[PDB]
Amino acid sequence: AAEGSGEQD
Amino acid sequence: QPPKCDISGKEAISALSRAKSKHCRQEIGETYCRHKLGLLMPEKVTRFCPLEGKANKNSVEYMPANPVRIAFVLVVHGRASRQLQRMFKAIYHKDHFYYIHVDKRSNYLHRQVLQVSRQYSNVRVTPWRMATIWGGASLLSTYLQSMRDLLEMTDWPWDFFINLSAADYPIRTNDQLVAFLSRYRDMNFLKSHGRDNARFIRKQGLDRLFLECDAHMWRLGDRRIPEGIAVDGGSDWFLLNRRFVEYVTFSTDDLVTKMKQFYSYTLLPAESFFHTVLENSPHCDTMVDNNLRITNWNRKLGCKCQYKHIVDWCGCSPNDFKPQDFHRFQQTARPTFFARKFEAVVNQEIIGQLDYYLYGNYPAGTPGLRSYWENVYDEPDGIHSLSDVTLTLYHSFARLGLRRAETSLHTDGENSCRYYPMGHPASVHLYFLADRFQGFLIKHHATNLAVSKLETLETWVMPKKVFKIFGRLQFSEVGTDWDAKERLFRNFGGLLGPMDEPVGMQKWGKGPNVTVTVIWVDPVNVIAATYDILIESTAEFTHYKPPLNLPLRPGVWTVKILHHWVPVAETKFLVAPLTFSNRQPIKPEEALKLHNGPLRNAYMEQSFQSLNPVLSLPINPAQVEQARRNAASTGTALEGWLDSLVGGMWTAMDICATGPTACPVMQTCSQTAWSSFSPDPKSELGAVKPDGRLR
Ligand code: NA
Repeated sequence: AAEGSGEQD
Repeated sequence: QPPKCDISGKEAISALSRAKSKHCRQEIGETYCRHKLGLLMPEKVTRFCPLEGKANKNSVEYMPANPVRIAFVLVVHGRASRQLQRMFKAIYHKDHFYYIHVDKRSNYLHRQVLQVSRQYSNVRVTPWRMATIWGGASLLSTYLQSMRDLLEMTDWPWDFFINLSAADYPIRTNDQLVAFLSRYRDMNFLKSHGRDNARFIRKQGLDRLFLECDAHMWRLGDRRIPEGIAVDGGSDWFLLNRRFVEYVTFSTDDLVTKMKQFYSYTLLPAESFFHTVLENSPHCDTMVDNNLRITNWNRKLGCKCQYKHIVDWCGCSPNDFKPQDFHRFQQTARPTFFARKFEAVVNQEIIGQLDYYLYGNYPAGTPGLRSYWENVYDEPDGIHSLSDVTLTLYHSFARLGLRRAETSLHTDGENSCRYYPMGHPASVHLYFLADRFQGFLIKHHATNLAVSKLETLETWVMPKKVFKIFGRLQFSEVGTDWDAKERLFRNFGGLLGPMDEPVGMQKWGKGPNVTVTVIWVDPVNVIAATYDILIESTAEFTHYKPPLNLPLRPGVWTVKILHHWVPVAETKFLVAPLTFSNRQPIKPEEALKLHNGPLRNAYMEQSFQSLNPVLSLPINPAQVEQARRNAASTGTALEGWLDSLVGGMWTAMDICATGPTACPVMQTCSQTAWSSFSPDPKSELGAVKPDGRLR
């Protein structure tokens, strides 16, 4: 599973 | 006062426009102008790693001779003290260390944590407390300050640093964890994003300047990625050994210095700061691309840009595990020792399965194993931390309980179960049984009028079932604070006042596409809104918030669902009239303007009077008049109107006494099965056992 909690704008 | 430089950036102007405090306005301008002149952010950084790229250096049934001692840093917030106590019981060992940081805004939880730190010598709490908002830069400040404190505690010789929230749980025993880390005590465990790196920088906003102030992350403009280093990132849940924590804390080399400055103005800094420092430091050859966690990512449900009011950015959150996910805790592909997220108010069954599978069943006869209690108001925090809605209704529940006490005793003489309410509620709990909401538990004081003595009591109130019905519809509900990720209302009881904006939710089963009609009806049969909705062939939940002019007419509202005029199902919800204004008894001029329906005679510009005869919903001119008379009432008249509505939608299931009582049919709370005073051994923390464990 991918990591990172940020989505743009 | 004016700024030190001309401010023309669209983003910065937007932040200055939205910032409330003078202090925050100046800090925005100062940061912007410092960055304008180019002496806020570093542009080049030295790399100390001899490797041209990355490392990724890739059984636990043995007994180590020199077992590692772990420092657990728990960063917690919220109300779930009992679930936190349960997890703390599962990970506790007398040879480890536990340093607990409680969000500045979670005072109830902090009081409970202080009782733990006093019982055990290897448990301490941080004296400093920050408001750690999602994505806020204060989270890295929290971790870095805790590392400095932990390194100075001479009496705590720890070898690893592990961070955990109140939503984590171990998926392997402490013995296996110690055996694994003892074998790899020179490694650092960090998980990277595992996708394209350029896109990772853009989605995270690393090329954007953020500033934390007034519990908000303001976006101020663009910035360059520093040159000469490799930027990486991923999960902000890791395990770091003492050697590397020492380097981050005390090193003054070019890399650590310029990264601490860079990441002071960074969104989600803990998700890339430690990755980036390790990769470009002398310790780069120690990284393992695995954080020993399972994170229940479900981005089709968890990426809804749900923090737009806290940060100037969008974000995602992991989901909560359900019982069907238990098999995922048994994989042997890679080593894993913790998982997130778990939430007892969402699903406790999976927590029970995991805990009994690791440490065995509790003995037969143990009470409370399928129950959950969560405190949602504690007296030391003050009635001003409640709203006028919750305060109004918690008072009503207490009176509903006292009325049950009086009517439960049958005698012709004096009634020794007659009470008079005193003061405000002492505490309120949510009560769940086998993952099914049971209602509220209200602790309150009252005078027993027969003996003229004060007593303390707890009342259990439960909401009456209202959803009435081969279609696809499974359930319908009205509430507020809809959680799109977990598909539930976080306002569990459905407590609503005249100024609330209700939301209609529907739950569907598999089946072909259909279209349905929704009807909102106010307490005097006035139709408030009507709309159709396509129920996709794959849809599982639908919801919508109609735009209704306020105030809402108080009373029992009705929501109806039809299919081409064929009735399907219906539900009801209570808009309660308020007895308090600013925590003070409401005055006639206030009750009048609040309880007499919306300003404009109707709720929307469009009218639906043509549908009253079709739906057999006539408007009795007597109710309208009585509703007008009810709108001007105060004091007793208003208290009788409210308690009438509450009694029609809520049931006082039982009431107990916490101490001595004169009512001969009242149970002692500690002897019941539902009271928050009844035994709950699964979350109780006792003496340390000979094996060093609590569980
Ligand atoms: Na202590």
